[PDB]
Amino acid sequence: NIQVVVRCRPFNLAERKASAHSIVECDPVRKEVSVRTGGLADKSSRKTYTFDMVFGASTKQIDVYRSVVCPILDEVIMGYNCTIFAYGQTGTGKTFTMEGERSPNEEYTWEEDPLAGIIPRTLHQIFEKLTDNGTEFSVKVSLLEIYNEELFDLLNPSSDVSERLQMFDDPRNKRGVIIKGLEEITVHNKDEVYQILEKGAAKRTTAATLMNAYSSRSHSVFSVTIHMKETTIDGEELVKIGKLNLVDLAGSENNQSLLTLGRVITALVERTPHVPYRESKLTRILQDSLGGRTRTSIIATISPASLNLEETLSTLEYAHRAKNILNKP
Amino acid sequence: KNIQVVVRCRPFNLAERKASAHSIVECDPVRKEVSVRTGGLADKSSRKTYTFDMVFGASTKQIDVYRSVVCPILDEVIMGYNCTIFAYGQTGTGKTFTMEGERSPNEEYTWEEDPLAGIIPRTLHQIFEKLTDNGTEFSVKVSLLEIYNEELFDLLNPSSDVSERLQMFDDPRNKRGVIIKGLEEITVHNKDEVYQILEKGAAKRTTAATLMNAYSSRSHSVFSVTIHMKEEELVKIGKLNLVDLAGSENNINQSLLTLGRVITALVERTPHVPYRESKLTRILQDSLGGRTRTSIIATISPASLNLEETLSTLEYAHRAKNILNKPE
Amino acid sequence: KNIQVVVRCRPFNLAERKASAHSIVECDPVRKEVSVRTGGLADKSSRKTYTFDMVFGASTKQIDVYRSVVCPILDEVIMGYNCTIFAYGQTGTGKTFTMEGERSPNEEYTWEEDPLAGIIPRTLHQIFEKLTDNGTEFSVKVSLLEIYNEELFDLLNPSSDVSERLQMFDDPRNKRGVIIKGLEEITVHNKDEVYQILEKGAAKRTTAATLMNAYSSRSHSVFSVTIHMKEEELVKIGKLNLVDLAGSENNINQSLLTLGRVITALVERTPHVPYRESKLTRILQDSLGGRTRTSIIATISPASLNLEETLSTLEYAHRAKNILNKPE
Ligand SMILES: N[C@@H](CSC(c1ccccc1)(c1ccccc1)c1ccc(Cl)cc1)C(=O)O
Ligand SMILES: N[C@@H](CSC(c1ccccc1)(c1ccccc1)c1ccc(Cl)cc1)C(=O)O
Ligand SMILES: N[C@@H](CSC(c1ccccc1)(c1ccccc1)c1ccc(Cl)cc1)C(=O)O
Ligand SMILES: Nc1ncnc2c1ncn2[C@@H]1O[C@H](COP(=O)(O)OP(=O)(O)O)[C@@H](O)[C@H]1O
Ligand SMILES: Nc1ncnc2c1ncn2[C@@H]1O[C@H](COP(=O)(O)OP(=O)(O)O)[C@@H](O)[C@H]1O
Ligand SMILES: Nc1ncnc2c1ncn2[C@@H]1O[C@H](COP(=O)(O)OP(=O)(O)O)[C@@H](O)[C@H]1O
Ligand SMILES: [Cl-]
Ligand SMILES: [Mg+2]
Ligand SMILES: [Mg+2]
Ligand SMILES: [Mg+2]
Repeated sequence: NIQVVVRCRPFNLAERKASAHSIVECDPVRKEVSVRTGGLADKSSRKTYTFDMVFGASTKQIDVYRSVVCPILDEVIMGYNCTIFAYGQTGTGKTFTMEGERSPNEEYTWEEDPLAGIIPRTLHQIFEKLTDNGTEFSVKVSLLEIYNEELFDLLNPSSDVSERLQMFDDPRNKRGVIIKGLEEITVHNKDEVYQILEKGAAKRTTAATLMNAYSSRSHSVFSVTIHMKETTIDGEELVKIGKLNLVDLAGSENNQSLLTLGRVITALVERTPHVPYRESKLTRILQDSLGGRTRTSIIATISPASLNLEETLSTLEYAHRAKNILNKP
Repeated sequence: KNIQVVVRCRPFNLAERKASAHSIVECDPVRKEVSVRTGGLADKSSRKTYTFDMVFGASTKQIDVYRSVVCPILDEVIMGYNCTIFAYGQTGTGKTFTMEGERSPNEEYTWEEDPLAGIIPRTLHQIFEKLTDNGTEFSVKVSLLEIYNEELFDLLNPSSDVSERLQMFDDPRNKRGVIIKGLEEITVHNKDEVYQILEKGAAKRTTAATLMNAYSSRSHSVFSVTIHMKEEELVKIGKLNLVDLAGSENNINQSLLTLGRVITALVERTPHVPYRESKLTRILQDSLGGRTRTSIIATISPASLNLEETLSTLEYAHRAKNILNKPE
Repeated sequence: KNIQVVVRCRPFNLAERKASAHSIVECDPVRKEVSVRTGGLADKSSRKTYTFDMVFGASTKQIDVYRSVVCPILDEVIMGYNCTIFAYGQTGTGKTFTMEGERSPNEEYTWEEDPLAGIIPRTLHQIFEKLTDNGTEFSVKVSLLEIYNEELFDLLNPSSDVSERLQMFDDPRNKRGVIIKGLEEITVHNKDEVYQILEKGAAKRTTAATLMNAYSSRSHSVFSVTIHMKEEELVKIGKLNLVDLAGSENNINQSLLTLGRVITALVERTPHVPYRESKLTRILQDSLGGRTRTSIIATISPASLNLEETLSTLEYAHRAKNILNKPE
């Protein structure tokens, strides 16, 4: 049982300028995406899909947060391991969703910013919810990228983003791995968040000038780990450990990690006995927070442009295979 | 009746001038011959020479091409046959210049008196000149589609988004023909309607290029003009296709590739000819071994840099002389 | 002999410092070792260490490279051996800088005293300096060709179009040699004639880059100096080839491709070395297993980003030390 949602972005300047026509109709209430498929030859042809949620070009970042993350974030707190992926063609709002943007000329606080995506929102809520819940807790973040199956550490104290991590099988866990060299930062409070996210962005900006099409060919794994203490009446300590992975996948257009994931998601769906985690860096990193027993969701991002027809259809067929709902009448 | 093939060599462009280019191409209009100098610094004497139905050297103007090639063909179209002219050769050699032409800067001339105007505008002008006089009742429909990455686009459509796609089907009426579903055919009521249409055409293409990669040199351009003629009651229907191919130096090359294969099958006389394997060859099926009369303008550059492509375009053009058609 | 192999590491460039690059390369001139840190953030102790005939760190200047590598080689050329020095490495690591160098801006220095002059300019100076002294009668001729996409171009040709191609034939009076048909070999009567000749070759090369895709990173440069010494009463001939290979990371790459297969076969004493399968390996047949005496300058960047390509340059160069030539 994996959750699959779809988010159509609005038109960019390039599209308005080319007088783009839309071919995507999103029905929030019916949980349906509708695609106009016959160009000039057949005006009536439609292909329709159903998801667990459908957000239009209108959907505000917070609506996405509230609908997708909270119920998931709850499970993380109950001490489980969860992943949310953003998926789709380059240019369709994966990075906008997973992490959002800064409104120009410091105009709201980072946490007030209406353009902020899932990552910065999630961090804000983790403290909010746990500072006032009462118990003792710590919060650790990591951020790494995968490019041509090599691993980079965006939060590392090393000034050269190009120093590469390594990955080993975790002996204390048969579903886990150890990322040798991975920096994890203790986030002591709400007020430590931004500077961390800023240093991470600065490194990524550098990564992109060093390697070709770094932005679209790379996977971002942002990871939060929450540690939750409680003592018993006679002094013994019961730890809960929660783990959320926020994953900004490489662009889907037509990459070992990307195809491999697809097959892992299939193997989980139609329940074929061997699921091929080992095959890619990304599915090995992720394995531990996949399999069921832990909530997984997928935000599929599409474009509304006519130009992006095939790409959009392809995204949708991919999402549909991840979870197959029949259409209502 | 054999495809006629002509060769047109353009003059050097500024970039060639600036790089001090040597010509390696000699045209002899009167013997109808092109001779290419193939041996660089190594062998100053070796040449490859070819004979064609006509050869146009560097200093050939737009009007010369019109009078030698297009006039005789438009008269055949006016007598109710079908004809096709296509431009073949390397990027930058003047396929577009020959097929469409250019507007001289500063509006120095009227569109129909512009000496840079190419075959499509001259032809439209002459369909009108020639038929208003002769006195018959007639109409003229035009269409314009581009093939890019095996997808069909409609330059003249009223739709504002160039990317809306056409579809292609077998004609149940004509065993070699196709139906292009959704293709706007514009009725041209007269000469003074011509320009605006072409200009909307141009602007739509300009948008296509900003949307799609290497659109200009990777796409094929199919311009069609249907003439209905009335003259008890006797009607003739003439059709003329003006095609402007992808750059010959070249999914993405499928129509060019299939064109080549279709041509070889026709010249070697292989029993089965793969027209169906590309959108371009399905559209041209009647021009290539069917009953349309066909002419090819093979364009070439005179520069030494372009030697291998020049040879390639000449060999390819020369063998296409061997294809037999058979009008009405 | 064995092919001599030396390594040159360049300093950081502007982009590397902007990016805050760390070094992963430590050169030890005394031990003749190059040591690369391969563990990144994961593993601080892993290294890969290679011993060469000579190693030049980031602070090495053109003159140091010249005294240690070329002076000895030119001494041998003067006693009439054949010699080859070629530069191998990823794009941007300093092949051209080593073989040719650059001119300092604003005419601050005579070409003879330019601290940035590479091997080619300094050899030509030194050749006259040495022989003007001995008073033995001598002549010097030069030539400079480039290979791109398996085509040959002559940068010293009097022909104004750099794209007129050369061709290549077996040498009838040498089993391992070729003759380049059309190659301008220029007699250099005195040091005062050297600079204008380089200037012209450079300008012809500037034009070539504007005419062909990635011409500078995909082409091989072959500069050849021939020295005739009238001495007994005999002619002694010394040949020096200075070769600047295309980027290692790379018909477009046929010559690099065959260069690798030729090297592999020389290391595994394989029956038939495919010298004929590219223009380059045919030009270099003597220098690769033949009677010519060969040095390879492997060029590398110090930056962590370039780890994979640096190692591969080092593996590739290192193995070429096993190969042996038998000089004159
Ligand atoms: N899409 C932007 C990030 S915006 C953003 C950021 C941008 C510039 C300076 C500091 C932070 C950001 C946007 C809104 C609220 C908080 C953070 C951010 C959010 C999450 C993460 Cl992983 C890293 C950075 C980019 O990658 O260029
Ligand atoms: N060949 C140019 C357009 S020139 C041209 C044109 C250009 C700009 C505005 C209006 C017309 C043109 C040039 C000379 C005489 C008539 C038309 C034209 C000719 C044939 C056709 Cl299919 C479309 C346009 C292009 O590829 O964009
Ligand atoms: N990297 C430069 C060459 S530098 C150089 C040169 C540069 C510009 C004008 C004239 C010469 C050069 C540098 C220092 C001393 C003499 C020559 C040079 C050296 C060898 C040869 Cl084949 C040709 C030219 C280029 O090829 O563009
Ligand atoms: N829902 C949305 N609303 C407004 N702008 C969006 C939306 N989704 C994407 N964008 C814009 O489109 C551009 C590309 O989006 P991006 O997040 O880079 O997509 P991807 O990560 O898939 O490349 C960004 O500059 C962003 O502002
Ligand atoms: N016969 C010719 N006379 C003058 N200019 C020409 C001729 N043929 C081509 N040109 C010029 O060369 C350029 C390339 O021609 P073009 O028609 O665009 O080549 P292609 O369409 O085959 O890529 C244009 O700028 C055009 O003006
Ligand atoms: N040893 C060196 N010392 C100083 N600068 C260098 C050195 N080697 C290379 N460079 C610089 O690196 C740049 C690229 O060098 P180049 O010789 O063009 O590389 P390649 O020919 O291997 O592609 C040049 O602009 C040059 O100034
Ligand atoms: Cl021009
Ligand atoms: Mg992105
Ligand atoms: Mg064109
Ligand atoms: Mg170079």
